[PDB]
Amino acid sequence: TIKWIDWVKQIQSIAQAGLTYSKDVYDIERFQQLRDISISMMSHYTKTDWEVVEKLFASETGYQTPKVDIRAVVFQNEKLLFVKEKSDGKWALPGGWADVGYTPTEVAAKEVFEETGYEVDHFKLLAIFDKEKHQPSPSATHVYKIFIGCEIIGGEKKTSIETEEVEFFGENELPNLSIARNTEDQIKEMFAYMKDPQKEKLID
Amino acid sequence: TIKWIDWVKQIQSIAQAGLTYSKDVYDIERFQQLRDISISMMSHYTKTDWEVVEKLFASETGYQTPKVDIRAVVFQNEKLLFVKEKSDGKWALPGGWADVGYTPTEVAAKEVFEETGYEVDHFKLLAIFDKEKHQPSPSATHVYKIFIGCEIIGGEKKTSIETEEVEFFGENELPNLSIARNTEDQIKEMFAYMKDPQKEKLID
Ligand SMILES: [Gd+3]
Ligand SMILES: [Gd+3]
Ligand SMILES: [Gd+3]
Repeated sequence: TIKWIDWVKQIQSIAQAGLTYSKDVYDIERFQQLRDISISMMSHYTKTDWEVVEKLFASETGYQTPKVDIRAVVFQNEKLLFVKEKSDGKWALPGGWADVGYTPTEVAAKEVFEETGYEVDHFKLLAIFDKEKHQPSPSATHVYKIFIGCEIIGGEKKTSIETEEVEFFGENELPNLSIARNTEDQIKEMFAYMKDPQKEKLID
Repeated sequence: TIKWIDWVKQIQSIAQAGLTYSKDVYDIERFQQLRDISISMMSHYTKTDWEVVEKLFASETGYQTPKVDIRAVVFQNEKLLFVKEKSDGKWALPGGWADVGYTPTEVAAKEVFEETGYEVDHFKLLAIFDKEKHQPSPSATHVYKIFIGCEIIGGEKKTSIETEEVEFFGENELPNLSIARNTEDQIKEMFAYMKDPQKEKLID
């Protein structure tokens, strides 16, 4: 069983919350002890160095919420824009982690420019999917995925020698998907939005 | 040797002291959470250890994104559901930070219930606002604010311990708004979603 992952995540989150909001020196202290126990459990049951765990799992200030992933949904002539990335050799919509300081649409703009060379605007909110519901894997965190539609208003598509790396793909010729970044049904949903742009915008 | 046993004992031992001693309702709610979980972990078989999940942190870098706030938009008879927390005697839609382990709609449901006693369903994605763009509050915290409409289907009007008053207000009679949790303009746009259910979703 790996139910423990969720329990430990909950414990740390509540300890993190306590440390942010408690104003009582003795309870703040209790929360801190509680945070350290959670690091120790995590460190032991993943076989990961304590300080590494503290960094990656318990170094955040303020209340703990899921993290934000942005995916940009760009159509040219009925085909959807994908990028293949280093690790997988598998294809994903342009996007990534949402940066502090940047609005959801700004992250979408930056990631499209960076990953594809295209310049985008006229943004549409299309869906928010829960990562843990749609592409589950044992994970220390929890991820919300915002899909934002964009129109190409400029720039130009990246070029790549000997490797295909940025293409548009049609509904019946989808490439090998990076499931962690987008599931098949998530992609399908964007085509359903394509064929009927006024439909229910999905939220998990 | 099975190390999870004594870690869970400490968690309960500490959370037990926490809820015996603390006179802060928020801290109390946190320690009761921690007591529940430890109990839920205790009830498992005490001779079995947890599956080790190595490389749980192999993929992750500790990357930080903006936090997530969820606001529920609930209309009864053309009036919008507001909640008054004590601190400042000010009014906000049911909502709050999203928690690890919950989908966005699960958050909205959970906070409506806790704060008001109502059961909601029939979720509809309305808007994602960037917090820094609408209600700059001197803290450093970057927050994405998801507005999710939904409908009462059951429950009971129940005033909790964190909440002084639960009331619905029409567009021309808005209470003194907690600007931090919701601006007057965001409230206005929510009313425009009611008038026109095909209004374009706002996204910063
Ligand atoms: Gd990327
Ligand atoms: Gd509460
Ligand atoms: Gd609240």
